[PDB]
Amino acid sequence: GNHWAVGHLM
Repeated sequence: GNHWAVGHLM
């Protein structure tokens, strides 16, 4: 449910 940038970016 969370985003992607949260791990793919920051």
